Amino acid sequence: TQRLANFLVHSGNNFGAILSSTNVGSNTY
Amino acid sequence: TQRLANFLVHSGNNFGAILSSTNVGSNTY
Amino acid sequence: TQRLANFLVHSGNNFGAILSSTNVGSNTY
Amino acid sequence: TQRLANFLVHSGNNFGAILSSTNVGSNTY
Amino acid sequence: ANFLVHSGNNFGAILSSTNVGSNTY
Amino acid sequence: ANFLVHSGNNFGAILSSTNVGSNTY
Amino acid sequence: ANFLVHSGNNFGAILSSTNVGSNTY
Amino acid sequence: ANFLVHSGNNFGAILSSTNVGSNTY
Amino acid sequence: TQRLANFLVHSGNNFGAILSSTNVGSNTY
Amino acid sequence: ANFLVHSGNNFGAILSSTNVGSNTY
Amino acid sequence: TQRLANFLVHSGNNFGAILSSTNVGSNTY
Amino acid sequence: TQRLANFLVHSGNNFGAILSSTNVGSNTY
Amino acid sequence: TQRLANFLVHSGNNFGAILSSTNVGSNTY
Amino acid sequence: TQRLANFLVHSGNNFGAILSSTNVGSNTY
Amino acid sequence: TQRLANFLVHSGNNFGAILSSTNVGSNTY
Amino acid sequence: ANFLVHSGNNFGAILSSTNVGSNTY
Amino acid sequence: ANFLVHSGNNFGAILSSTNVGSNTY
Amino acid sequence: ANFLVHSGNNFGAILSSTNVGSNTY
Amino acid sequence: ANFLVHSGNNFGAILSSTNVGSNTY
Amino acid sequence: ANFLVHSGNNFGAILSSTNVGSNTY
Repeated sequence: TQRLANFLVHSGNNFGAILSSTNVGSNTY
Repeated sequence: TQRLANFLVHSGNNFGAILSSTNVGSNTY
Repeated sequence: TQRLANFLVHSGNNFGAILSSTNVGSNTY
Repeated sequence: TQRLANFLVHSGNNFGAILSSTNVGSNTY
Repeated sequence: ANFLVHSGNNFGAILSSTNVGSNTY
Repeated sequence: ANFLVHSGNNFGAILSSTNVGSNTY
Repeated sequence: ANFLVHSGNNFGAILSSTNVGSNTY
Repeated sequence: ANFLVHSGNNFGAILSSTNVGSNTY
Repeated sequence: TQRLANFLVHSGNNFGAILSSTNVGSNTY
Repeated sequence: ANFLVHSGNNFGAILSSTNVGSNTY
Repeated sequence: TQRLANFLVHSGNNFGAILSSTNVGSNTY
Repeated sequence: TQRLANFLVHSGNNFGAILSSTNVGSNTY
Repeated sequence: TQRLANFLVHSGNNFGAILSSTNVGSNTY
Repeated sequence: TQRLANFLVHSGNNFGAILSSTNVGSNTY
Repeated sequence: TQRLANFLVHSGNNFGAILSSTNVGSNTY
Repeated sequence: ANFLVHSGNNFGAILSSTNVGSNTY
Repeated sequence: ANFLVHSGNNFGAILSSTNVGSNTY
Repeated sequence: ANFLVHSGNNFGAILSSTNVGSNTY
Repeated sequence: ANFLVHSGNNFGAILSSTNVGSNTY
Repeated sequence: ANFLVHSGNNFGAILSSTNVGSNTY
Protein backbone atom coordinates (compact mmCIF):
# COMPACT_ATOMS: atom_id res chain seq x y z
CA THR A 1 0.00 0.00 0.00
CA GLN A 2 1.77 3.10 -1.32
CA ARG A 3 0.16 6.53 -0.93
CA LEU A 4 1.81 9.57 -2.50
CA ALA A 5 0.49 13.13 -2.17
CA ASN A 6 1.93 16.41 -3.47
CA PHE A 7 0.71 19.85 -2.40
CA LEU A 8 1.78 23.14 -4.00
CA VAL A 9 -0.04 26.26 -2.80
CA HIS A 10 0.64 29.88 -3.76
CA SER A 11 -1.06 32.55 -1.64
CA GLY A 12 -0.73 36.31 -1.82
CA ASN A 13 -2.77 37.37 1.22
CA ASN A 14 -4.21 34.73 3.56
CA PHE A 15 -6.84 35.91 6.04
CA GLY A 16 -8.39 32.47 6.55
CA ALA A 17 -6.97 28.95 6.80
CA ILE A 18 -4.86 26.95 4.34
CA LEU A 19 -4.23 23.22 4.88
CA SER A 20 -5.48 23.74 8.43
CA SER A 21 -7.89 22.07 10.85
CA THR A 22 -9.93 24.45 13.01
CA ASN A 23 -12.15 23.50 15.96
CA VAL A 24 -14.40 26.08 17.66
CA GLY A 25 -17.15 25.54 20.22
CA SER A 26 -19.08 28.82 20.57
CA ASN A 27 -21.66 27.05 22.74
CA THR A 28 -24.16 28.63 25.12
CA TYR A 29 -25.85 27.06 28.14
CA THR B 1 -3.12 -0.55 -3.92
CA GLN B 2 -1.49 2.65 -5.17
CA ARG B 3 -3.19 6.02 -4.67
CA LEU B 4 -1.64 9.15 -6.19
CA ALA B 5 -3.00 12.68 -5.72
CA ASN B 6 -1.67 16.04 -6.91
CA PHE B 7 -2.94 19.42 -5.70
CA LEU B 8 -1.97 22.78 -7.23
CA VAL B 9 -3.78 25.86 -5.90
CA HIS B 10 -3.18 29.51 -6.78
CA SER B 11 -4.94 32.03 -4.54
CA GLY B 12 -4.80 35.82 -4.62
CA ASN B 13 -6.74 36.69 -1.46
CA ASN B 14 -8.10 33.97 0.83
CA PHE B 15 -10.75 34.92 3.38
CA GLY B 16 -12.24 31.42 3.74
CA ALA B 17 -10.79 27.91 3.79
CA ILE B 18 -8.55 26.13 1.29
CA LEU B 19 -7.80 22.41 1.73
CA SER B 20 -9.11 22.79 5.27
CA SER B 21 -11.47 21.07 7.70
CA THR B 22 -13.55 23.31 9.99
CA ASN B 23 -15.71 22.28 12.96
CA VAL B 24 -18.00 24.75 14.75
CA GLY B 25 -20.67 23.98 17.32
CA SER B 26 -22.66 27.21 17.76
CA ASN B 27 -25.18 25.32 19.89
CA THR B 28 -27.69 26.78 22.34
CA TYR B 29 -29.35 25.10 25.31
CA THR C 1 -6.25 -1.03 -7.72
CA GLN C 2 -4.71 2.25 -8.90
CA ARG C 3 -6.49 5.56 -8.28
CA LEU C 4 -5.04 8.77 -9.73
CA ALA C 5 -6.48 12.24 -9.15
CA ASN C 6 -5.24 15.67 -10.25
CA PHE C 7 -6.58 18.98 -8.94
CA LEU C 8 -5.72 22.40 -10.38
CA VAL C 9 -7.60 25.40 -8.95
CA HIS C 10 -7.10 29.09 -9.73
CA SER C 11 -8.89 31.50 -7.40
CA GLY C 12 -8.84 35.29 -7.37
CA ASN C 13 -10.77 36.02 -4.17
CA ASN C 14 -12.04 33.20 -1.94
CA PHE C 15 -14.68 34.01 0.66
CA GLY C 16 -16.08 30.48 0.94
CA ALA C 17 -14.54 27.00 0.87
CA ILE C 18 -12.28 25.35 -1.70
CA LEU C 19 -11.44 21.64 -1.38
CA SER C 20 -12.72 21.88 2.19
CA SER C 21 -15.01 20.04 4.59
CA THR C 22 -17.11 22.16 6.97
CA ASN C 23 -19.22 20.99 9.93
CA VAL C 24 -21.54 23.35 11.82
CA GLY C 25 -24.16 22.45 14.39
CA SER C 26 -26.23 25.61 14.94
CA ASN C 27 -28.68 23.60 17.04
CA THR C 28 -31.20 24.92 19.56
CA TYR C 29 -32.78 23.12 22.50
CA THR D 1 -9.42 -1.48 -11.50
CA GLN D 2 -7.98 1.86 -12.61
CA ARG D 3 -9.83 5.11 -11.87
CA LEU D 4 -8.48 8.39 -13.25
CA ALA D 5 -10.00 11.81 -12.55
CA ASN D 6 -8.86 15.30 -13.58
CA PHE D 7 -10.27 18.54 -12.15
CA LEU D 8 -9.51 22.02 -13.51
CA VAL D 9 -11.44 24.92 -11.98
CA HIS D 10 -11.05 28.65 -12.66
CA SER D 11 -12.88 30.95 -10.24
CA GLY D 12 -12.92 34.73 -10.11
CA ASN D 13 -14.83 35.33 -6.87
CA ASN D 14 -16.00 32.42 -4.71
CA PHE D 15 -18.63 33.09 -2.05
CA GLY D 16 -19.94 29.51 -1.86
CA ALA D 17 -18.31 26.08 -2.04
CA ILE D 18 -16.04 24.55 -4.69
CA LEU D 19 -15.11 20.86 -4.47
CA SER D 20 -16.35 20.98 -0.89
CA SER D 21 -18.57 19.01 1.49
CA THR D 22 -20.69 21.00 3.95
CA ASN D 23 -22.74 19.71 6.90
CA VAL D 24 -25.10 21.95 8.87
CA GLY D 25 -27.66 20.91 11.45
CA SER D 26 -29.80 24.01 12.11
CA ASN D 27 -32.17 21.87 14.18
CA THR D 28 -34.70 23.06 16.76
CA TYR D 29 -36.20 21.14 19.67
CA ALA E 1 2.61 6.68 -14.45
CA ASN E 2 1.12 10.17 -14.14
CA PHE E 3 2.61 13.55 -15.03
CA LEU E 4 1.29 17.03 -14.26
CA VAL E 5 2.56 20.31 -15.70
CA HIS E 6 1.44 23.91 -15.24
CA SER E 7 2.84 27.16 -16.61
CA GLY E 8 0.15 29.78 -16.02
CA ASN E 9 -0.62 33.10 -14.30
CA ASN E 10 -3.20 33.87 -11.61
CA PHE E 11 -4.37 37.29 -10.43
CA GLY E 12 -6.77 38.43 -7.71
CA ALA E 13 -7.11 42.09 -6.71
CA ILE E 14 -9.46 43.81 -4.25
CA LEU E 15 -9.35 47.60 -4.68
CA SER E 16 -11.02 50.56 -2.94
CA SER E 17 -13.37 48.45 -0.84
CA THR E 18 -14.59 48.46 2.75
CA ASN E 19 -15.73 45.73 5.17
CA VAL E 20 -14.30 42.93 3.03
CA GLY E 21 -14.24 39.32 4.20
CA SER E 22 -15.48 39.78 7.75
CA ASN E 23 -15.87 36.34 9.34
CA THR E 24 -17.11 35.20 12.75
CA TYR E 25 -16.72 31.69 14.16
CA ALA F 1 -0.82 6.63 -18.10
CA ASN F 2 -2.40 10.07 -17.67
CA PHE F 3 -1.00 13.52 -18.49
CA LEU F 4 -2.40 16.94 -17.61
CA VAL F 5 -1.22 20.29 -18.96
CA HIS F 6 -2.43 23.85 -18.39
CA SER F 7 -1.12 27.16 -19.68
CA GLY F 8 -3.88 29.70 -18.99
CA ASN F 9 -4.71 32.95 -17.17
CA ASN F 10 -7.28 33.58 -14.43
CA PHE F 11 -8.52 36.94 -13.14
CA GLY F 12 -10.92 37.94 -10.37
CA ALA F 13 -11.34 41.56 -9.26
CA ILE F 14 -13.69 43.15 -6.72
CA LEU F 15 -13.69 46.95 -7.05
CA SER F 16 -15.41 49.82 -5.21
CA SER F 17 -17.69 47.59 -3.15
CA THR F 18 -18.87 47.47 0.45
CA ASN F 19 -19.91 44.65 2.81
CA VAL F 20 -18.43 41.94 0.58
CA GLY F 21 -18.27 38.31 1.64
CA SER F 22 -19.48 38.63 5.22
CA ASN F 23 -19.77 35.14 6.71
CA THR F 24 -20.93 33.88 10.10
CA TYR F 25 -20.44 30.34 11.41
CA ALA G 1 -4.30 6.60 -21.72
CA ASN G 2 -5.96 9.98 -21.18
CA PHE G 3 -4.66 13.48 -21.92
CA LEU G 4 -6.14 16.84 -20.92
CA VAL G 5 -5.06 20.26 -22.20
CA HIS G 6 -6.35 23.77 -21.52
CA SER G 7 -5.14 27.15 -22.72
CA GLY G 8 -7.95 29.60 -21.93
CA ASN G 9 -8.84 32.77 -20.01
CA ASN G 10 -11.40 33.26 -17.23
CA PHE G 11 -12.71 36.55 -15.83
CA GLY G 12 -15.10 37.41 -13.01
CA ALA G 13 -15.59 40.99 -11.79
CA ILE G 14 -17.96 42.45 -9.19
CA LEU G 15 -18.06 46.25 -9.41
CA SER G 16 -19.83 49.02 -7.48
CA SER G 17 -22.02 46.68 -5.45
CA THR G 18 -23.16 46.43 -1.84
CA ASN G 19 -24.10 43.52 0.44
CA VAL G 20 -22.58 40.92 -1.87
CA GLY G 21 -22.32 37.26 -0.92
CA SER G 22 -23.49 37.45 2.68
CA ASN G 23 -23.68 33.91 4.08
CA THR G 24 -24.77 32.53 7.44
CA TYR G 25 -24.18 28.98 8.65
CA ALA H 1 6.00 6.67 -10.71
CA ASN H 2 4.63 10.22 -10.53
CA PHE H 3 6.23 13.55 -11.46
CA LEU H 4 5.02 17.10 -10.82
CA VAL H 5 6.34 20.34 -12.36
CA HIS H 6 5.32 24.00 -12.08
CA SER H 7 6.70 27.25 -13.48
CA GLY H 8 4.06 29.95 -13.02
CA ASN H 9 3.34 33.33 -11.42
CA ASN H 10 0.80 34.18 -8.71
CA PHE H 11 -0.26 37.66 -7.61
CA GLY H 12 -2.66 38.94 -4.97
CA ALA H 13 -2.85 42.63 -4.02
CA ILE H 14 -5.23 44.43 -1.66
CA LEU H 15 -4.97 48.18 -2.20
CA SER H 16 -6.60 51.23 -0.59
CA SER H 17 -9.00 49.22 1.55
CA THR H 18 -10.31 49.35 5.12
CA ASN H 19 -11.57 46.75 7.60
CA VAL H 20 -10.22 43.87 5.52
CA GLY H 21 -10.26 40.30 6.77
CA SER H 22 -11.53 40.96 10.28
CA ASN H 23 -11.93 37.55 11.94
CA THR H 24 -13.17 36.51 15.38
CA TYR H 25 -12.93 33.04 16.92
CA THR I 1 3.08 0.55 3.83
CA GLN I 2 4.95 3.57 2.45
CA ARG I 3 3.43 7.05 2.74
CA LEU I 4 5.18 10.01 1.11
CA ALA I 5 3.92 13.60 1.29
CA ASN I 6 5.45 16.80 -0.07
CA PHE I 7 4.31 20.30 0.91
CA LEU I 8 5.50 23.51 -0.76
CA VAL I 9 3.74 26.71 0.31
CA HIS I 10 4.52 30.29 -0.75
CA SER I 11 2.87 33.05 1.28
CA GLY I 12 3.30 36.80 1.01
CA ASN I 13 1.25 38.00 3.99
CA ASN I 14 -0.28 35.47 6.39
CA PHE I 15 -2.90 36.78 8.80
CA GLY I 16 -4.55 33.40 9.41
CA ALA I 17 -3.22 29.85 9.75
CA ILE I 18 -1.14 27.73 7.37
CA LEU I 19 -0.60 24.01 8.05
CA SER I 20 -1.82 24.60 11.60
CA SER I 21 -4.35 23.09 14.00
CA THR I 22 -6.36 25.59 16.06
CA ASN I 23 -8.64 24.79 19.01
CA VAL I 24 -10.84 27.46 20.61
CA GLY I 25 -13.63 27.05 23.15
CA SER I 26 -15.47 30.40 23.39
CA ASN I 27 -18.13 28.75 25.56
CA THR I 28 -20.61 30.47 27.87
CA TYR I 29 -22.38 29.02 30.91
CA ALA J 1 9.37 6.76 -6.93
CA ASN J 2 8.11 10.36 -6.90
CA PHE J 3 9.79 13.62 -7.93
CA LEU J 4 8.67 17.22 -7.38
CA VAL J 5 10.07 20.37 -9.01
CA HIS J 6 9.15 24.06 -8.83
CA SER J 7 10.61 27.24 -10.32
CA GLY J 8 8.04 30.01 -9.96
CA ASN J 9 7.39 33.45 -8.47
CA ASN J 10 4.84 34.43 -5.81
CA PHE J 11 3.88 37.98 -4.82
CA GLY J 12 1.50 39.39 -2.22
CA ALA J 13 1.37 43.11 -1.40
CA ILE J 14 -0.99 45.03 0.88
CA LEU J 15 -0.62 48.77 0.26
CA SER J 16 -2.20 51.90 1.77
CA SER J 17 -4.68 50.00 3.93
CA THR J 18 -6.02 50.27 7.47
CA ASN J 19 -7.38 47.77 10.01
CA VAL J 20 -6.08 44.80 8.02
CA GLY J 21 -6.24 41.26 9.37
CA SER J 22 -7.52 42.05 12.85
CA ASN J 23 -8.00 38.70 14.61
CA THR J 24 -9.31 37.79 18.05
CA TYR J 25 -9.19 34.36 19.68
CA THR K 1 -46.51 32.88 18.90
CA GLN K 2 -46.28 30.26 21.66
CA ARG K 3 -44.43 26.98 21.06
CA LEU K 4 -44.46 24.29 23.75
CA ALA K 5 -42.57 20.99 23.52
CA ASN K 6 -42.21 18.15 26.03
CA PHE K 7 -39.71 15.30 25.73
CA LEU K 8 -39.67 12.20 27.94
CA VAL K 9 -37.19 9.45 27.02
CA HIS K 10 -36.43 6.22 28.89
CA SER K 11 -33.36 4.33 27.68
CA GLY K 12 -31.84 1.14 29.04
CA ASN K 13 -28.63 0.93 26.99
CA ASN K 14 -27.72 3.65 24.48
CA PHE K 15 -25.04 2.90 21.90
CA GLY K 16 -26.20 5.47 19.34
CA ALA K 17 -27.62 8.99 19.56
CA ILE K 18 -30.62 10.32 21.49
CA LEU K 19 -31.77 13.92 20.93
CA SER K 20 -28.42 14.51 19.26
CA SER K 21 -26.97 16.07 16.11
CA THR K 22 -23.98 14.33 14.52
CA ASN K 23 -21.75 15.58 11.69
CA VAL K 24 -19.11 13.37 10.05
CA GLY K 25 -17.14 14.07 6.90
CA SER K 26 -15.41 10.79 6.00
CA ASN K 27 -14.31 12.33 2.70
CA THR K 28 -11.51 11.15 0.42
CA TYR K 29 -9.54 13.14 -2.15
CA THR L 1 -42.78 35.09 21.30
CA GLN L 2 -42.65 32.54 24.12
CA ARG L 3 -40.87 29.21 23.63
CA LEU L 4 -41.00 26.59 26.40
CA ALA L 5 -39.19 23.24 26.29
CA ASN L 6 -38.93 20.46 28.88
CA PHE L 7 -36.50 17.54 28.68
CA LEU L 8 -36.56 14.50 30.98
CA VAL L 9 -34.14 11.67 30.16
CA HIS L 10 -33.49 8.47 32.13
CA SER L 11 -30.45 6.47 31.01
CA GLY L 12 -29.03 3.28 32.47
CA ASN L 13 -25.81 2.94 30.47
CA ASN L 14 -24.80 5.57 27.90
CA PHE L 15 -22.11 4.67 25.36
CA GLY L 16 -23.18 7.20 22.72
CA ALA L 17 -24.51 10.76 22.83
CA ILE L 18 -27.49 12.22 24.69
CA LEU L 19 -28.55 15.83 24.02
CA SER L 20 -25.17 16.29 22.37
CA SER L 21 -23.64 17.72 19.20
CA THR L 22 -20.68 15.87 17.69
CA ASN L 23 -18.39 16.98 14.85
CA VAL L 24 -15.79 14.66 13.30
CA GLY L 25 -13.77 15.22 10.15
CA SER L 26 -12.11 11.87 9.37
CA ASN L 27 -10.94 13.29 6.03
CA THR L 28 -8.14 11.98 3.82
CA TYR L 29 -6.10 13.85 1.22
CA THR M 1 -39.03 37.28 23.66
CA GLN M 2 -38.99 34.81 26.56
CA ARG M 3 -37.29 31.42 26.18
CA LEU M 4 -37.52 28.88 29.02
CA ALA M 5 -35.80 25.49 29.02
CA ASN M 6 -35.63 22.78 31.69
CA PHE M 7 -33.27 19.79 31.60
CA LEU M 8 -33.43 16.82 33.99
CA VAL M 9 -31.08 13.91 33.27
CA HIS M 10 -30.53 10.75 35.33
CA SER M 11 -27.54 8.65 34.31
CA GLY M 12 -26.20 5.47 35.87
CA ASN M 13 -22.98 4.99 33.92
CA ASN M 14 -21.87 7.51 31.29
CA PHE M 15 -19.18 6.48 28.81
CA GLY M 16 -20.16 8.96 26.08
CA ALA M 17 -21.40 12.55 26.08
CA ILE M 18 -24.36 14.14 27.86
CA LEU M 19 -25.32 17.75 27.08
CA SER M 20 -21.91 18.08 25.45
CA SER M 21 -20.32 19.39 22.26
CA THR M 22 -17.39 17.41 20.84
CA ASN M 23 -15.04 18.39 17.99
CA VAL M 24 -12.49 15.96 16.54
CA GLY M 25 -10.41 16.38 13.40
CA SER M 26 -8.84 12.97 12.73
CA ASN M 27 -7.59 14.26 9.37
CA THR M 28 -4.81 12.82 7.23
CA TYR M 29 -2.69 14.57 4.60
CA THR N 1 -35.19 39.43 26.04
CA GLN N 2 -35.25 37.06 29.02
CA ARG N 3 -33.63 33.62 28.78
CA LEU N 4 -33.94 31.20 31.69
CA ALA N 5 -32.33 27.74 31.77
CA ASN N 6 -32.30 25.10 34.51
CA PHE N 7 -30.03 22.04 34.51
CA LEU N 8 -30.27 19.16 36.99
CA VAL N 9 -28.00 16.17 36.31
CA HIS N 10 -27.54 13.06 38.45
CA SER N 11 -24.59 10.82 37.55
CA GLY N 12 -23.34 7.70 39.30
CA ASN N 13 -20.16 6.98 37.34
CA ASN N 14 -18.98 9.41 34.65
CA PHE N 15 -16.29 8.17 32.28
CA GLY N 16 -17.11 10.63 29.49
CA ALA N 17 -18.19 14.27 29.43
CA ILE N 18 -21.19 16.01 31.00
CA LEU N 19 -22.07 19.61 30.10
CA SER N 20 -18.60 19.86 28.58
CA SER N 21 -17.03 21.06 25.33
CA THR N 22 -14.14 18.96 24.02
CA ASN N 23 -11.80 19.86 21.14
CA VAL N 24 -9.29 17.33 19.78
CA GLY N 25 -7.16 17.56 16.66
CA SER N 26 -5.63 14.10 16.06
CA ASN N 27 -4.33 15.26 12.67
CA THR N 28 -1.54 13.68 10.63
CA TYR N 29 0.65 15.32 7.99
CA THR O 1 -31.37 41.56 28.37
CA GLN O 2 -31.52 39.28 31.42
CA ARG O 3 -29.98 35.80 31.29
CA LEU O 4 -30.37 33.46 34.28
CA ALA O 5 -28.88 29.96 34.46
CA ASN O 6 -28.93 27.42 37.29
CA PHE O 7 -26.74 24.30 37.39
CA LEU O 8 -27.07 21.50 39.95
CA VAL O 9 -24.89 18.43 39.36
CA HIS O 10 -24.52 15.36 41.60
CA SER O 11 -21.63 13.03 40.79
CA GLY O 12 -20.48 9.92 42.63
CA ASN O 13 -17.29 9.07 40.73
CA ASN O 14 -16.02 11.40 37.99
CA PHE O 15 -13.33 10.02 35.70
CA GLY O 16 -14.05 12.43 32.83
CA ALA O 17 -15.04 16.09 32.65
CA ILE O 18 -18.02 17.94 34.14
CA LEU O 19 -18.77 21.54 33.13
CA SER O 20 -15.28 21.73 31.65
CA SER O 21 -13.65 22.78 28.39
CA THR O 22 -10.83 20.53 27.15
CA ASN O 23 -8.43 21.28 24.29
CA VAL O 24 -5.98 18.65 23.02
CA GLY O 25 -3.81 18.73 19.92
CA SER O 26 -2.36 15.22 19.44
CA ASN O 27 -1.00 16.25 16.04
CA THR O 28 1.76 14.55 14.06
CA TYR O 29 4.02 16.06 11.40
CA ALA P 1 -53.10 24.38 28.31
CA ASN P 2 -51.33 21.03 27.98
CA PHE P 3 -50.64 18.36 30.60
CA LEU P 4 -48.45 15.26 30.35
CA VAL P 5 -48.29 12.39 32.83
CA HIS P 6 -46.33 9.14 32.86
CA SER P 7 -46.13 6.36 35.43
CA GLY P 8 -44.50 3.41 33.65
CA ASN P 9 -41.52 1.03 33.70
CA ASN P 10 -38.80 0.53 31.08
CA PHE P 11 -36.26 -2.30 30.88
CA GLY P 12 -33.36 -3.04 28.54
CA ALA P 13 -30.87 -5.84 29.23
CA ILE P 14 -27.94 -7.15 27.17
CA LEU P 15 -26.69 -10.47 28.55
CA SER P 16 -23.86 -12.87 27.64
CA SER P 17 -22.92 -11.10 24.42
CA THR P 18 -19.70 -10.11 22.67
CA ASN P 19 -18.73 -7.26 20.33
CA VAL P 20 -21.85 -5.24 21.13
CA GLY P 21 -22.37 -1.71 19.84
CA SER P 22 -18.99 -1.12 18.22
CA ASN P 23 -19.07 2.28 16.49
CA THR P 24 -16.51 4.15 14.40
CA TYR P 25 -16.76 7.81 13.40
CA ALA Q 1 -49.68 27.03 30.86
CA ASN Q 2 -47.99 23.62 30.64
CA PHE Q 3 -47.40 21.02 33.34
CA LEU Q 4 -45.29 17.86 33.20
CA VAL Q 5 -45.23 15.04 35.77
CA HIS Q 6 -43.36 11.75 35.90
CA SER Q 7 -43.25 9.04 38.55
CA GLY Q 8 -41.68 6.00 36.88
CA ASN Q 9 -38.76 3.55 37.02
CA ASN Q 10 -36.02 2.91 34.45
CA PHE Q 11 -33.56 0.01 34.36
CA GLY Q 12 -30.65 -0.86 32.07
CA ALA Q 13 -28.24 -3.71 32.86
CA ILE Q 14 -25.32 -5.15 30.88
CA LEU Q 15 -24.17 -8.46 32.36
CA SER Q 16 -21.39 -10.95 31.56
CA SER Q 17 -20.38 -9.30 28.29
CA THR Q 18 -17.12 -8.44 26.55
CA ASN Q 19 -16.05 -5.68 24.15
CA VAL Q 20 -19.12 -3.56 24.86
CA GLY Q 21 -19.54 -0.06 23.46
CA SER Q 22 -16.13 0.41 21.87
CA ASN Q 23 -16.10 3.75 20.04
CA THR Q 24 -13.47 5.50 17.93
CA TYR Q 25 -13.62 9.14 16.83
CA ALA R 1 -46.24 29.67 33.37
CA ASN R 2 -44.63 26.21 33.26
CA PHE R 3 -44.13 23.67 36.04
CA LEU R 4 -42.10 20.45 36.01
CA VAL R 5 -42.14 17.72 38.65
CA HIS R 6 -40.35 14.38 38.90
CA SER R 7 -40.34 11.75 41.63
CA GLY R 8 -38.83 8.63 40.06
CA ASN R 9 -35.97 6.11 40.31
CA ASN R 10 -33.23 5.32 37.78
CA PHE R 11 -30.84 2.36 37.80
CA GLY R 12 -27.93 1.35 35.57
CA ALA R 13 -25.60 -1.53 36.47
CA ILE R 14 -22.70 -3.10 34.56
CA LEU R 15 -21.64 -6.39 36.15
CA SER R 16 -18.92 -8.98 35.44
CA SER R 17 -17.84 -7.45 32.15
CA THR R 18 -14.53 -6.71 30.42
CA ASN R 19 -13.37 -4.05 27.95
CA VAL R 20 -16.39 -1.84 28.57
CA GLY R 21 -16.71 1.63 27.07
CA SER R 22 -13.27 1.97 25.51
CA ASN R 23 -13.14 5.26 23.59
CA THR R 24 -10.45 6.88 21.45
CA TYR R 25 -10.49 10.49 20.25
CA ALA S 1 -42.75 32.36 35.83
CA ASN S 2 -41.23 28.87 35.88
CA PHE S 3 -40.79 26.40 38.75
CA LEU S 4 -38.84 23.12 38.87
CA VAL S 5 -38.99 20.41 41.55
CA HIS S 6 -37.35 17.00 41.94
CA SER S 7 -37.37 14.34 44.66
CA GLY S 8 -35.94 11.14 43.19
CA ASN S 9 -33.17 8.54 43.53
CA ASN S 10 -30.39 7.71 41.07
CA PHE S 11 -28.05 4.72 41.21
CA GLY S 12 -25.14 3.57 39.06
CA ALA S 13 -22.86 0.70 40.11
CA ILE S 14 -20.03 -0.99 38.20
CA LEU S 15 -19.07 -4.23 39.95
CA SER S 16 -16.43 -6.91 39.33
CA SER S 17 -15.27 -5.47 36.02
CA THR S 18 -11.95 -4.89 34.26
CA ASN S 19 -10.68 -2.35 31.71
CA VAL S 20 -13.69 -0.09 32.22
CA GLY S 21 -13.91 3.35 30.63
CA SER S 22 -10.44 3.48 29.11
CA ASN S 23 -10.22 6.75 27.18
CA THR S 24 -7.47 8.31 25.08
CA TYR S 25 -7.38 11.86 23.73
CA ALA T 1 -39.15 34.98 38.26
CA ASN T 2 -37.76 31.44 38.45
CA PHE T 3 -37.43 29.03 41.39
CA LEU T 4 -35.55 25.72 41.62
CA VAL T 5 -35.82 23.08 44.36
CA HIS T 6 -34.25 19.65 44.87
CA SER T 7 -34.38 17.06 47.65
CA GLY T 8 -33.02 13.78 46.28
CA ASN T 9 -30.33 11.13 46.72
CA ASN T 10 -27.54 10.16 44.32
CA PHE T 11 -25.27 7.12 44.61
CA GLY T 12 -22.37 5.84 42.51
CA ALA T 13 -20.17 2.95 43.65
CA ILE T 14 -17.37 1.13 41.83
CA LEU T 15 -16.49 -2.08 43.68
CA SER T 16 -13.92 -4.85 43.16
CA SER T 17 -12.70 -3.52 39.82
CA THR T 18 -9.35 -3.08 38.09
CA ASN T 19 -7.98 -0.65 35.48
CA VAL T 20 -10.95 1.70 35.89
CA GLY T 21 -11.06 5.09 34.20
CA SER T 22 -7.57 5.09 32.72
CA ASN T 23 -7.24 8.32 30.73
CA THR T 24 -4.43 9.74 28.60
CA TYR T 25 -4.25 13.24 27.15
